[PDB]
Amino acid sequence: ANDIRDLSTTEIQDQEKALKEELFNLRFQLATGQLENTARIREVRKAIARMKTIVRERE
RNA sequence: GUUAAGUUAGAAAGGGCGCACGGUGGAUGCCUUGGCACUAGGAGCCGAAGAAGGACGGGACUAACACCGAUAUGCUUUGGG
Ligand SMILES: [Mg+2]
Ligand SMILES: [Mg+2]
Ligand SMILES: [Mg+2]
Ligand SMILES: [Mg+2]
Ligand SMILES: [Mg+2]
Ligand SMILES: [Mg+2]
Ligand SMILES: [Mg+2]
Ligand SMILES: [Mg+2]
Ligand SMILES: [Mg+2]
Ligand SMILES: [Mg+2]
Ligand SMILES: [Mg+2]
Ligand SMILES: [Mg+2]
Repeated sequence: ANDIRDLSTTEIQDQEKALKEELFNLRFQLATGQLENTARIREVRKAIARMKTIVRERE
């Protein structure tokens, strides 16, 4: 969280895009029946949410 | 022994009264999670910066309640523990 604030508000959105891709792939695997650990969904969702929070509060 | 005349018992297809043992049913007793009437203090409005009240959604599994809103069973920060 504090290490997120060290990024230059442009790599932040690259991180957001990468996380969104990972979340979509996780849901694809869960639907197909090939996801081993399901606790990753919450982690990725919360990571995206806090990226968005930090970007918004920087205005 | 037979005959005649006479007298009196017993019986239950079923039923009645008493008792014993069960079933059904939910009274009664005990209990309280919810109510009723007040007292002292606070507060007596919300909305175009979109209200009151809702619909649909968000969980690994999700029919309902509660919580939340595509940042959705939650995000940042300051304190407590
Ligand atoms: Mg008799
Ligand atoms: Mg007979
Ligand atoms: Mg008989
Ligand atoms: Mg009888
Ligand atoms: Mg009788
Ligand atoms: Mg009787
Ligand atoms: Mg009797
Ligand atoms: Mg009974
Ligand atoms: Mg009764
Ligand atoms: Mg009162
Ligand atoms: Mg179900
Ligand atoms: Mg949004």
